[PDB]
Amino acid sequence: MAKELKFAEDARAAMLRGVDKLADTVKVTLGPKGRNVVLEKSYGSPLITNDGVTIAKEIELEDHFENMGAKLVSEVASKTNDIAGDGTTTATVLTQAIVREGLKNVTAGANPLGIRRGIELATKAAVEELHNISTVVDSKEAIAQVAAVSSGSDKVGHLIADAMEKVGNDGVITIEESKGIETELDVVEGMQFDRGYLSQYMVTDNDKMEAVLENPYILITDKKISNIQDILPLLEQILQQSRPLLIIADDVDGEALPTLVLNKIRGTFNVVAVKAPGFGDRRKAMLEDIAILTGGTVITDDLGLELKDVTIENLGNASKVVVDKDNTTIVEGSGEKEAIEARVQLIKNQIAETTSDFDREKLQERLAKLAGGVAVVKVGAATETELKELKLRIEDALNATRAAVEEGMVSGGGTALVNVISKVSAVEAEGDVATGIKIVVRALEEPIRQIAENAGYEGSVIVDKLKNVELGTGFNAATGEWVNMVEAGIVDPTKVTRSALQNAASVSALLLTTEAVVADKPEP
Amino acid sequence: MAKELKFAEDARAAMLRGVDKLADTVKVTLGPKGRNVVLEKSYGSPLITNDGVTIAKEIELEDHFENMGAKLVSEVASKTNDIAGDGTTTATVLTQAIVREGLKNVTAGANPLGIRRGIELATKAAVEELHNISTVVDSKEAIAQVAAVSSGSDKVGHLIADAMEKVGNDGVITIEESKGIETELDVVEGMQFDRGYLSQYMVTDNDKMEAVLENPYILITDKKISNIQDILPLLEQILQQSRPLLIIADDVDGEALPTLVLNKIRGTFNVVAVKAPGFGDRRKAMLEDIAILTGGTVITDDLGLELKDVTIENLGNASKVVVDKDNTTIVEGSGEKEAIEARVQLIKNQIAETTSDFDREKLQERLAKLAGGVAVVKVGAATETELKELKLRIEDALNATRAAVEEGMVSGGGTALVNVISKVSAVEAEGDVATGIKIVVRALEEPIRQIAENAGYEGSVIVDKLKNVELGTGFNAATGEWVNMVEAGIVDPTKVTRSALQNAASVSALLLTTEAVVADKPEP
Amino acid sequence: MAKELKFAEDARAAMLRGVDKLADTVKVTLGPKGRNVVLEKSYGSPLITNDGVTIAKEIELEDHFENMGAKLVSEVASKTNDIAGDGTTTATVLTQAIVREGLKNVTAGANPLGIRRGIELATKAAVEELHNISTVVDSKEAIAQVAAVSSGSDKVGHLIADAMEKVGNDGVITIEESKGIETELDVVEGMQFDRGYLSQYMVTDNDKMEAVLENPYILITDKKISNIQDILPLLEQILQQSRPLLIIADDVDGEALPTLVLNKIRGTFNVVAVKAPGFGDRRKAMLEDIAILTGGTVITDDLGLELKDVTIENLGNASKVVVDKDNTTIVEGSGEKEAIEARVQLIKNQIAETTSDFDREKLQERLAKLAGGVAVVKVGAATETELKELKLRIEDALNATRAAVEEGMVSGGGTALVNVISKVSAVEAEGDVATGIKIVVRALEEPIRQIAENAGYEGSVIVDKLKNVELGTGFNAATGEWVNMVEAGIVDPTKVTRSALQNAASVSALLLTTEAVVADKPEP
Repeated sequence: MAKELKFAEDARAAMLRGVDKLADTVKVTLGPKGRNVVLEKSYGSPLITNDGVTIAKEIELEDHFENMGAKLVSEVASKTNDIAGDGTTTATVLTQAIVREGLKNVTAGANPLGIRRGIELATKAAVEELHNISTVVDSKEAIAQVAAVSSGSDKVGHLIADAMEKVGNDGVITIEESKGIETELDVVEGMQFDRGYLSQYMVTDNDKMEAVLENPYILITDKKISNIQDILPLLEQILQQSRPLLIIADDVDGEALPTLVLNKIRGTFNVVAVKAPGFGDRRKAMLEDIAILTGGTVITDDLGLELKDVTIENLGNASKVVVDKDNTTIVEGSGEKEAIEARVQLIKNQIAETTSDFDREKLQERLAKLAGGVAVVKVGAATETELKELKLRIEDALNATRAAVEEGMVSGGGTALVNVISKVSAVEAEGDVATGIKIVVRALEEPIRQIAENAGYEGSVIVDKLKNVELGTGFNAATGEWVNMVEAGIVDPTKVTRSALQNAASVSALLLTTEAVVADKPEP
Repeated sequence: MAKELKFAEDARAAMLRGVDKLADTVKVTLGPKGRNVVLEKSYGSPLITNDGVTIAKEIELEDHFENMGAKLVSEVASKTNDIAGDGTTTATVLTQAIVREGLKNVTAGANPLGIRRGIELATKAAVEELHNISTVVDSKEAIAQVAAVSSGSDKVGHLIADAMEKVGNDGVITIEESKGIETELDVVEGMQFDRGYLSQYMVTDNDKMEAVLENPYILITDKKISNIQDILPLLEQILQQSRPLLIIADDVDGEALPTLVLNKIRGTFNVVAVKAPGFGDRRKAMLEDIAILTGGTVITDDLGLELKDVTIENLGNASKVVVDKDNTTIVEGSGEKEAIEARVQLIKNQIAETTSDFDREKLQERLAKLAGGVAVVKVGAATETELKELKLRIEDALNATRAAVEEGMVSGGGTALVNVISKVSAVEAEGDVATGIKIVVRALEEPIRQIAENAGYEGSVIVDKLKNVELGTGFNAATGEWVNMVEAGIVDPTKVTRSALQNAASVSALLLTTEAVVADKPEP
Repeated sequence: MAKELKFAEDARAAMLRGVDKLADTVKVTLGPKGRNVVLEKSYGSPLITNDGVTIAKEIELEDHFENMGAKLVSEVASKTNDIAGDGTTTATVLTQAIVREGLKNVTAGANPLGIRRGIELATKAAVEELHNISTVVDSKEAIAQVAAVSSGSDKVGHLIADAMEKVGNDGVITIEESKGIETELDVVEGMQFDRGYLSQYMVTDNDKMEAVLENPYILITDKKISNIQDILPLLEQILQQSRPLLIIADDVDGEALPTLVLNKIRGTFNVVAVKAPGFGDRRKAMLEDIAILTGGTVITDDLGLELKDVTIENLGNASKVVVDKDNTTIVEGSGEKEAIEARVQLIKNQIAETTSDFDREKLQERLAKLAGGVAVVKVGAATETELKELKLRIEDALNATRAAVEEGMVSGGGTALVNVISKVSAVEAEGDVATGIKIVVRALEEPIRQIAENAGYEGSVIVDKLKNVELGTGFNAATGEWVNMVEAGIVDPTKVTRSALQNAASVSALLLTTEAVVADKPEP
């Protein structure tokens, strides 16, 4: 339909207006003393919240180009909200500041390519400095402490520590609702592999986006399922059994996939299909591993098994299966322990025999995935409200604990961002590169200044005082006192800050170089 | 509907406005330092890209005459984007420049026929000069290097070199996804002939526009298939076998073609029908060759075989068949090797016996197609993302390698275009012919000047300096340094540049002679 | 619905505005150096062409009166485009000039009836002069030369010459596509009669408007077919045979005609019904002749044959049947040669015996149709594109050859039109008759002046110089040199020019006498 071709600064002017609208709507919630924002709802009472990501999601502007800006910044925050729950806001603030100042500089010449180069150099230096100064969190006590912060109650610290120790750093930890009143930790045989659902229609938990199956049947095959006729007898058998079905195949497409989607939507079948992990000869390796764990059989042409000949017996079984957008987790497979042990010993022998470091690494991955098991946290509480609150509290606690385990811990409240200003200013450059360096140097003060302003303190005073205090001492927005953030517990994961900075810098660089904007004309 | 007939100059003014809008949207992406353009999408996040052809495709203007200009220039770029991926942009820039300056000159008299004559003469001289100065690429090492540039990784160079040698210059090379982690080259018995699909509805790969069939049945016949009843028993047999079907007939039309199209759309039948290559007595020659290669039988009235009497046995078989818009490729035919060898020997005897150079050439074409085989590149990589990236990287690398093989290699970055300015200026003409010669001379500087401007350098300075430096030395837009393009690897295929220039000149000549524009009046 | 009655001059003013719009859109393509015009299309790329008839067909104006003038002039061009392909444009230019100058003269008095009388007298004198000065084309060598001009390649000249000698001047010549690479001429037994199809729905070749049947069944009967039930058994028999059916009857109407039209549209039956040539006892004469030539039997009440009793055996057969809007052609009838010879001898005896010159002429027509046969030109070429181009080239070459054979050859490029100016000016008249004579004298210069202007030369200078040069020497628009058009090959058929002049004069006379225009009021 009719386009609204626009070039030069006016396109960028509209881009900036949209980004400014979104930033003014979002940034007011930044910091512990953030203020609350009211969002409209079609039905029921309106929702009042200070959660940044929800507000950013709800934003949609009438002006097409401002809508472009809003959607762009929202997609930036999308890459970051996955870890923790605060990295989806700092990125927006940094993007707004960088875009505004860069546009102002570009208006007066200042070849945009030099600005982008300087921004990239400053961001790289800042990331290097952040990885330089950090409290490495690797001790068991520190890991338990981080599991005991955020919400983390107190027991979650020890629970996460023990589960982590039992399954390792990369071991799978699962959270369940115990029917009792006590929260318990269990380690069972399970499999998680990086294969999400083929479609969102078969998601069981819309809020968690995850697909949850309880005591499901598991279909294991290396073949491609493009025809629904190949599985109709098995579908009828499972419908007779009235149990959920998990499908692990090379690919499910064609007419079978829409048919299964329609059946799931209508509730006829509680079926989930995911792609088979691994490729080539490797795929059959952990296909056989899954078959051993679940007690099922891999349906492959090598064994002479056909899809139409698959019965209930050949299907794998497990207590619970969780499928997210990218990974599928199996809990308490029904296969024999001795067979799993024999497979583990075979993989160990292969590792001791293989000479390729790549093949050894793949076999080690299979061995660790098979032998580490799955940590199960059966949360128990007196009331369903208490159980749900504890579940939510444990979820983000585990996420933050893992994030701290991988990268580390740094000063919270944006203090880390200012602490790296000196190193960025130390970067040597000339011309537009130096201009972009100064741009980033100025913009890096935005989070702390905004947090100070939201609490009513003067931002500039806070920035100036922070630039002249000892490293590790920042500003406590809650109390207005200058204390040790590490001692005061105002700590943020290194990964969150660095990811927000990287995303904001990259997207600001992309936007600053935009020259022509193509958008649909509003319909009269 | 109602028309809005418009004549004289302001019609050309509207055409120029449309072309200017399209060029201002496209040309900003020209060159290595091209800037990004944002395109709106109906669903999902907007796409940001610097790919010229996609942006040109997405452009649609509300003004009918400006829409006319946009569609014209887009159809021009259509004839050029087939080879490489950059010739679809320079053509637009040259077209805009020529049209603008020619319109300005025509406004002051300057009989347009003389302008068209001068433009054609200048373009012919420029093409001759481009064919004159060129680094001929025929050595195996140079071919491997050209296959090792663009993306070309490094292994693709040797892989393309070896397949290029094994199948010859015109030999068919195919790219496949190996299930393993290594990319391998294979030469098998195959057949590619210039016969595309009869319709776009049975296209299996929409992105590649190609029709892909895996282990399909092949129907070989010289008869015309206008009735679906003639093939219903065979259709039912193949549906029972649930395999793809390839139809090679003189012509499939009437009611059978829409029926097959509907069946393919509904997914009932994976059938593709193409015309039989060759005509007269010749057609049966490669028909029999295809039957021998695939193990099938040609259904012809000479042999007493009827379409309704065709069984599964008489059908040809192959591992894979690829059908593009214009050609159909057969991979790993199931016919006997000895029969193919006997056919090859028969064709060789015919060649040694035939006295007509035309008939000898046709027999040589058949012999080369039968004996050269098909090069199969089974791409292997660790991940599907890696496999797809490698596949895409190999595709354009092969295309550019072939383009360099046929024509040659010249200086990239538009340096070749400036290098031929002197020869064009040396062409003698008078009056409007000389005016058109000057028009082309002035316009030939547009690509390099635009590239310099996109990188922030002054275009006029770069043009003037380039006109006075030694041949083979140009401007590196990436670094801003005057180096050897051949040594620095800034090289472009001769075919791309010459095709872009020819298309731009022809279309500009057609547009400059326009006198009256008939357009659909907008509905109030 | 509602009318918008308008009288007096503004009605004529709108007539003139519409005619001027159409003329300004068309005339720019006149002459060898014509400029191109852009036409909109609903789907696909817009079509750019300089073909006048297509552009005139595509024009449709919003103003009801201007659409009035456009439709009128288009219907004028309709009567002229049949012969050659250029007479559809000169007529429009002449009409525009005459209408404009006549309207201006009528505005100042000048009783329109006198203007019409003067226009008719001038046109009659011009036609007489054109028939006076002309190069009569009757020699075989000249006929071959004219067959060797236009496109005419070179072989088409001799081919058309030999076919024309073999079949005579009025003999039927047919063009076919040979499966080989060589074009061949064949003379076979055939039949063409002035009876077109009963409706356009059974037209097989939409582009050529002709109905083409290959090896069809021929129904020959003198009865009137108004009931579809009379032919249902034969229809079922032919459907079993799956062959085309040709129906030759007195008249096909009632319910049978819509039923056959629906069957042909649905593709159930490839049936074409045409009226029987001749009337009274004469109709049965060439009905029996067709039966003899095709081997069929005439279904008539005299023989006691009923329509429901017609079998496949009684149907005539031929290799090919071509049915245009006005004539039906039969190729290679299956009847016995001896029976045809006996019929020919009977007709010759009747001719030698008949005493009525009218009856003798009719019998001679039958004899010539039976004995002259049909020339078949089997065009052969290497590629289908070459075959189609050669077919199109032969078509117009044959048309122009016939046109020159009947009338003759005169100077092309409008030189003949100026060459007759003196004779028209020599016509004596007074008052408005003399005014119309001057009108035609002035308007006759329009084509040459327009052609000169399109090539950039001053029209008035060309006209003045042409009026003072020797007869037979005109202006070559391609080169701008005054050469002998006959020697230079710039020759146009006499029939085309005279027909264009007659049509333009007649329609201009009709329009100049208009006083009231009733038009449909635009819907608000």
